[PDB]
Amino acid sequence: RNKHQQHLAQLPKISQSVDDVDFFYAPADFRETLLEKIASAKQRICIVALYLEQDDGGKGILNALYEAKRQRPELDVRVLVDWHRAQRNTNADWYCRMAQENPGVDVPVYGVPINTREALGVLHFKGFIIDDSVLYSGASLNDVYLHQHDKYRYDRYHLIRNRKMSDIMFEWVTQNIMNGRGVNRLDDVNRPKSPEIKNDIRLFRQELRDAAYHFQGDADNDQLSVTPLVGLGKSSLLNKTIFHLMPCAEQKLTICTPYFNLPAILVRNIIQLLREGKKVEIIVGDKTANDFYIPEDEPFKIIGALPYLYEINLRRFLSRLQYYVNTDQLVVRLWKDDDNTYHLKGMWVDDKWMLITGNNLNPRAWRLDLENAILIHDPQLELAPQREKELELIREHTTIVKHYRDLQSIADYPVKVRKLIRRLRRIRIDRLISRIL
Amino acid sequence: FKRNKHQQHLAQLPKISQSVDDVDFFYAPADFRETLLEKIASAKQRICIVALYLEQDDGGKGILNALYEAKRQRPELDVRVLVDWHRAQRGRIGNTNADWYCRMAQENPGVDVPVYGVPINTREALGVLHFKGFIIDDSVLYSGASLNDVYLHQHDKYRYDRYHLIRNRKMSDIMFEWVTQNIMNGRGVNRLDDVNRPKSPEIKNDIRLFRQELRDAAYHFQGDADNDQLSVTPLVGLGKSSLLNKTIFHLMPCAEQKLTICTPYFNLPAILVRNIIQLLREGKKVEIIVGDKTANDFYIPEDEPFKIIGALPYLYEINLRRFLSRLQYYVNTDQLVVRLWKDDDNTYHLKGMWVDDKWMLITGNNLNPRAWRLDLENAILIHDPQLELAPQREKELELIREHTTIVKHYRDLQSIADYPVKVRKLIRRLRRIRIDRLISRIL
Amino acid sequence: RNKHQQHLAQLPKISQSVDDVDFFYAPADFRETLLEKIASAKQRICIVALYLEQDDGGKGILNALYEAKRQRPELDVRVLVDWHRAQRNTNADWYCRMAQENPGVDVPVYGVPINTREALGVLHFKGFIIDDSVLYSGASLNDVYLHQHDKYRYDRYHLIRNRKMSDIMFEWVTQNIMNGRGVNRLDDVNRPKSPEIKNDIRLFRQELRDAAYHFQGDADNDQLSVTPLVGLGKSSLLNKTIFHLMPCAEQKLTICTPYFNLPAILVRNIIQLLREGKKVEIIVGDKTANDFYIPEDEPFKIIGALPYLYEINLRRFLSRLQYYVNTDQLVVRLWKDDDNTYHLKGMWVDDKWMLITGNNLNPRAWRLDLENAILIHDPQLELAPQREKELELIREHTTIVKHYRDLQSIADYPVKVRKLIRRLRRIRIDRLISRIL
Repeated sequence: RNKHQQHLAQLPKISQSVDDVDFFYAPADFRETLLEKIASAKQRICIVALYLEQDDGGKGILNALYEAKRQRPELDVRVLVDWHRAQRNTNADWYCRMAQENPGVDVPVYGVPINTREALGVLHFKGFIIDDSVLYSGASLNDVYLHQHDKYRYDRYHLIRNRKMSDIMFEWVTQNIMNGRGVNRLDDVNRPKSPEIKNDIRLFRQELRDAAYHFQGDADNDQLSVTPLVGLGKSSLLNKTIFHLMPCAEQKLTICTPYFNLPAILVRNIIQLLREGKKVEIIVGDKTANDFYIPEDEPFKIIGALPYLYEINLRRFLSRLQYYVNTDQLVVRLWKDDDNTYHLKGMWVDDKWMLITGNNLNPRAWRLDLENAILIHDPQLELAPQREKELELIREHTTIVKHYRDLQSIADYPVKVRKLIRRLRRIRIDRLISRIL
Repeated sequence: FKRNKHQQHLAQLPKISQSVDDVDFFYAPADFRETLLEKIASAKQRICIVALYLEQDDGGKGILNALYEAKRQRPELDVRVLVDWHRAQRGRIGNTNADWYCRMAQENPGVDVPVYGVPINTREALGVLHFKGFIIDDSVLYSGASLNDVYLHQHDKYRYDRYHLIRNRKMSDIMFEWVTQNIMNGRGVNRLDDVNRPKSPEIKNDIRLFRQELRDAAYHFQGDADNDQLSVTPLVGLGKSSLLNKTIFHLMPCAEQKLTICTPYFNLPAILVRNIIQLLREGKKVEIIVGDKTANDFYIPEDEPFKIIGALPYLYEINLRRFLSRLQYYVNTDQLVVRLWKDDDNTYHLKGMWVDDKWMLITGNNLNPRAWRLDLENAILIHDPQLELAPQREKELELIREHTTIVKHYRDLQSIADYPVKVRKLIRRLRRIRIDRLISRIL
Repeated sequence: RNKHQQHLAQLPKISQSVDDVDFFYAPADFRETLLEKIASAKQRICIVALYLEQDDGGKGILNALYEAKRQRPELDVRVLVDWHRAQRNTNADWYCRMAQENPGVDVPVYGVPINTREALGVLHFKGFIIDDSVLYSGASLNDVYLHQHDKYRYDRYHLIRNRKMSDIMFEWVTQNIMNGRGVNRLDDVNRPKSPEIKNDIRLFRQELRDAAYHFQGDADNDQLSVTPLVGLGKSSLLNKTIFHLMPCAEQKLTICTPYFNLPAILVRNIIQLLREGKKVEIIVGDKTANDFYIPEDEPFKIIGALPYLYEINLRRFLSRLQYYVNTDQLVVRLWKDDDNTYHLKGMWVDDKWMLITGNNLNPRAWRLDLENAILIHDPQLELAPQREKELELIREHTTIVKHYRDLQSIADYPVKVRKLIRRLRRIRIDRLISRIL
C-alpha cells in the first residue's frame, strides 16, 4: 500500500453502529436536537464552542442548561468558550449576570485562551458531549447558527452515539483544557484581564502543542468506524491525517471550506489528484454569503474587504486549473441563498471516508488555532442514504463555476474596495493577511 | 388589628391566581375516563401520570395504550408514568403490573414511555405513594382515582371518586417540576419496565434516605394572588408536621357556618376529631360523608368465604358508631350530619373538605393516621371568596349526596352483636388484646 | 434470557486488551513484580492492604516505596491499611519510626477503620494501583505473603493494565476512603485512639454502605472486559453479582475460599446447580494449611480451634451432597503443602467469567467488611492459556475428597479442641461464631 493509505489503515479506530449516527440537514433541526438532548441528559453536558452569544438564540441554550441542572443537580454541566471572543456589554458580562440570577444552580462557564491575543489562536475545538453522544457541528451558539429569527448560518450537524469516543473527548477536555493553566471562569466578575495571565497562556499553549487523544483502536478497516482527532500546530495528528486523506481518493475528493484560502501543501495535493485523472469538488461561499460582507448601500468598513480577498484567491486558483474544469474533473461550487451565510467545513473521500471538522482548511487553522475532527470510515456504505442526502442539500443553493472569468475581477469591485486592495497588494500585505485570516 | 391563628395561617398561604373558566368539574368516573383519554390525545408538550397503581386490566390497558399511541404520533412529547413501587409488584390479595409494564415496553420498541416505581418506605405497610395528579401540558386533572376497571367504569361496575381539571400554567409547572426533582430524580426510584429492576432489599438503604429527603420536600413558589380572588394552592406532605397536615388542621376551625368532610374509611386522627367537636360546641355544622360497609372494596358478601381482610369495613363501622354515639345530641340539633353512601355493590372513594362556600380542599388524603404520618400525600386548596365556582360546587355535592342515607341515630348502625359469626369472633379476639387501636393507626 | 444472565449482561463493562492482562503463579513472582512496578512508577502508587507488617517482607516494600519517592518526589505515593489491625511494638509504631528516619520523603500511611471494633468490620478492599495498572491480590504484605524466608501463603496474583479501571479505583479510594471521616494517619505519633474517633467511624461506615463505583460501560458482551466491584453489607452490587454469577454456569462453577463458611444463599445456588446436572468444584485448605492452626505439640490456644470449625462446616456440607460427589458432579479439593498456608479466593464460571476478589465468601464478608473485586468477562477465551495454567497449579497440591468420611470427625480431634467444641455446641455459640468469623 502507498504511504497515504498506510497512514489511514493504521489509524486507531473506534467501532460504530449505523443506527447510532444521525445526520441533521438544517440549523433549526440542530437547535431543537440540542435542546432535546439537554433536557434528557442524565450524567453530563459538556458544551465547547467558539462563543455563546448574548442573544435570543444563545439565551435559549443557556436557559435550557440552567433548567436541566435545576431538575437534576447531580448533572455535570460545563460550558467552554474562547476567552478573548467572549470578552468583546460582552458575553462574559452576561455570563456573570446569569450566574447571579440563578443562585444554587451550578453552570460554570470557562474561557479558554489558545494564545495571548485572539489573532494568534482561538478555540476551534468543537463538540457538544452529552452523556454517551457527541453532537458535532462547526456552529457557535447565536441567532443565525441556530436559525432563530428568520436568518441562518449554514453548518453541518451530526449526532454520534458512542460511549468510548464521547468518553475520550470528555476526558481529553477535562484534563487538557478545563484543568489547564490559564483557563479562567468568565462568570466570575473578578476574572483576570489578559495581560495578567499572559505567562499562564504561553505555558498552556505549549502544553497543548502535543496534547493528543490516546486510545486503543477496537475496529478494523472492513467495518464502520469513527476516529476522533485533535491538534494545534503544523505537525498535529489531525493535520497529518488531513494531508494523507486527500491522496487516498481513488475517484473523487470533495471539500467544504467557508474561506477559500488553502495552505500550499493541500493545494499541491489537489493538483496531484487532478493530474492522476481523479475528480475534485470544492464548495465555498459566494462573497455575499460571507458574514463580513457589507451590502453596497451600507457604510463600507475595512473588514468588509475579506470576502473580496477570498474571491481573489478562488479566482487565482481556478485560473491555473481551468484545463481541469473543462475536463469535468475540477468542479467549483458557489453557495448563496439571499443574505444567509455559509459555514460548511469537511472532506469527503470517495464514498468511504467523511471528515467532519471545525477546521477551515487555512494557514491559521494549520498553525495557530486548536482544531479537532471526527473521521468516519464507512467501507460498507452503510451511511450512503444520509451522506447523499446531505450533499444533495448542500449543493442545492450552489452554482457551478465553469470558468474563472465567471468570477468578478478586482476591476469589477466597488471603488473603496478596489482602492484598498490595490494599496494592500502594492506593499504585499495581501500575502500576510492570508496567513492570519 | 387582629385575626385568629387559623385564619392567619390560611391568609398567609402562598396562592396562585386562577380563572373560573379554567376549572372544569366532572361528576362521574366514565366522564373522567373519557376526559383523560381526550387530554392524552391532544397533549403537545408533556404527560406526567402519577397514580397509586396502573392495573393490567381493560381499564388500565386503555390508558397505557393511549399513552403509547400519543408518544408514537408525537415523539417529542415528554411522557412519564409514576406508580407505587411495592403495589405494582404484587397481586391484589391473591403476574404483576410491573411484569406487564415490561411486556408493553418490549411490544412497543422505539416508543419511549417510562414507568417509574416510587417506594415511599421499605415496606408497603409503612408508606405508599398517595401523591395524585395527571399533569398534561398546562393542566392538572386531579382525582383520588388509580387506573383500573372500576375507577374508570369500564365494564358496568364503578368506584366513586372526584374529578377536577384545572388549567393553570404556573401550578402545573410547580407540580411537574416538584415531581421531576424530588421523585423522578430521587434516590431509590427505580424503573418498573426494566426486567432487571432491583428487589426491595437491595435498595432498602436508598429508600430510607429518600424518605428523609421527602420529609421536608415542599412546593416553593411565590404567591401571586390575594385573598379577595379565586386562587389555588398546591400542597404536599409526608409526616406529622407537613404543611399539608398543618393546613388541614387550620382549615377546619375557619368554618364560620359548616364543615363538610369526605373520607372512604372513617378513621379520623384524634386531633381532627377534637376540631370537629369544637365546631359542634361553637354551634356550627359538620357534615361527614362516608361509605356504607358494603360500599367498601374489602367487603366480602356474607354468602362468600370470609377472609381476615374482610373485617376492615366492620372496623370502620365500629369507629363511626362510637363517634356518633358520643355526639348524638348534635345529630338531634341538625348540626352533625352523617351520610352513608351506597349504590348496589359499587364502592366509595370520595375524599375532600369543604369550608363554608369559600374553601375546597381536593386531595388524595384519606384523613386517617396512616395518611398523617406514613404516606406521601398532596392536595390542591381552592379559595373561592367570590363564589365563582358555586354552580359546580353545588352540582358536585348534589350528586355525591344522591346515593346517601342520613344517619339520624347511632343505633341505625349495626352493633358487633349483629355481625356475622366469624367477624364477631375475630373482633372480640382483637379487642381483648387491644390490637384494634394499633390496626386503626396502620390502616 | 433468565434474570441472572440479564444481571451480568447489563453490568457496566470496561474493555480490556488480552496483552494487558498478566497472571503470576507464585508469591515470590508477585513480590518481585510489585517491587519492579514500584521502581518504574511515574505518576502514582496507591497501596491498599489489610496490613503491612514490620518484618523483612514488609520492610522490603516500604523501603522500595520510600526509595521510589526519593528518586521521583512528584510521585503520588499513598499506603492504606486497616486501622485496628495495624495497631495490635505495633506496625503503626513502626510506620512512625520509618517516617522519622526518612525526613523530606513523603510516604503517608493512613489507617482505615471500617467499624468501631475490628471484629465488626475490616478493610478487605484490595488493589495496588500503580499508574495505569492494578496489581490485584488477596495478599497483605509480610514474610509469608511475599515468600521471604522459605515459608509462603498461597494467594492469587493478576496485573491488569487499564487506564480507565485504575482511574475509577484510584478515584474511588481518594474520595470515599482517603478523604473519608475517621480515616487517620498511622505514621502520626499523636494518632487518636479508637474511642476518640468512635462517632466518626459510625458516620464513615454509613457513608460506605452505599459507596459504589460509578462509570459508564464501554464494552459489549462479545469482547474481553473487566468490571470493578465494591461493597459493604448485604445489598451491595458485589454481593448481588456474586449471587447472580453462580447460576450462569452452563457447565461448571469453581470456588476458592480459605475458610469454608458459605452463606446459606450461596449454598442454595450450589445445590441448584447440582440438581440441574452441572458441575461444582470447591477448593479449600486442609485444617493444617490454615494460619490459625497450632501443631499438636505446641501450647493450644482458643483461636487454634477455627480450622477445626471450618472442617466441621465442610464435612457437614459434603455429608448432605455425597450423592453428587459419587456422580462426579461435586468435587471438593483440600490444599496442603507441608506447613504453608492457603489463602485462595475466587470464582470461575465456565470458561467465560473469572471473579478475582478479596471476598472470603462468608457471612462476615457479606455484611461486615469492606470488600471488592474485578470481574473478568472473556467470551472469546483469550485468557484460556493463563486461566488453565493457574488452575493447574492451584490443584497441584490438592487431594480430592471422595467421601465426607475421609474428613475427621469431632471424635478424632485433640482433647482440648474436642472439649471446647462440645462446650460451644452445648450453648449453640457455634452458629454465632460462623457469622462473625
